[PDB]
Parts: sequence; C-alpha cells; structure tokens
Amino acid sequence: KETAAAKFERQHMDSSTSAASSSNYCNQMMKSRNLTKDRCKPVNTFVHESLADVQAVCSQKNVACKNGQTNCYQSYSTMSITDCRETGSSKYPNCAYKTTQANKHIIVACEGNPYVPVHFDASV
Ligand SMILES: [Pt+2]
Ligand SMILES: [Pt+2]
Repeated sequence: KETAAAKFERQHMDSSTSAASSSNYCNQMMKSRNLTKDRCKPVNTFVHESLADVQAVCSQKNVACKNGQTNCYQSYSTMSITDCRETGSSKYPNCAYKTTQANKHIIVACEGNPYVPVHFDASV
C-alpha cells in the first residue's frame, strides 16, 4: 500500500539535490523510485524544492488540469525540476532516459484532507 500523496512524493519529489546531478540522473532515479518496474514510464518529472514548498502550490494559482478537472494549481514562482524522457532506443527492462534540467512553474493536482499534491500535471 501507499497513499496517493506518498506516491506523488516517490514519483515526483527529490529535494536532496538542487539540480539534475548528471547526464545519468534519470536512468538511476527512474529505476530507484520504481518507475521502471512493469514498464518504462515514458516521461516523469522530479522537483528539487522542499516538500513544504511543493505542498504549498495547492493553495496557489488554480488552473484547469489537462484532463479537464478543476483541481490543478500552478506555482507562482519557478521551481528547479528535472524532466526525464525515455529515449527512442530504450527497451524494457533496460529503461533509458534523457535528463533535462529546467527552472519552470509546476502544475500539480491536489486532493484530500490535508489538501496535498497527488499528480504532476505540467510544467510551464
Ligand atoms: Pt512566470
Ligand atoms: Pt499522474
């Protein structure tokens, strides 16, 4: 078991480093966070900000989610993130990823009581 919140933190949070450590960051991180378990998760974003900072996005700018739900929120400040994108030659189980660092606003969907991030919707 794992809550939706816990799962967001496993899939999307990496406060430990300020930036995308290396060209190899996604290869290691996607595997270690169990995102390469039953398939190669095609794309995935890691956020290098404190949990509190990311949690607080749930009270920031309310915007439409990509699926049309209304519970998405855009960060008023840009945040340090790393985008992981599966390569063209990547073949499960040896999942291969391109690691791209950026500073962008994040959009998360929040749910629950407490109202916390449960999905990563977009970066802009
Ligand atoms: Pt902006
Ligand atoms: Pt999701």
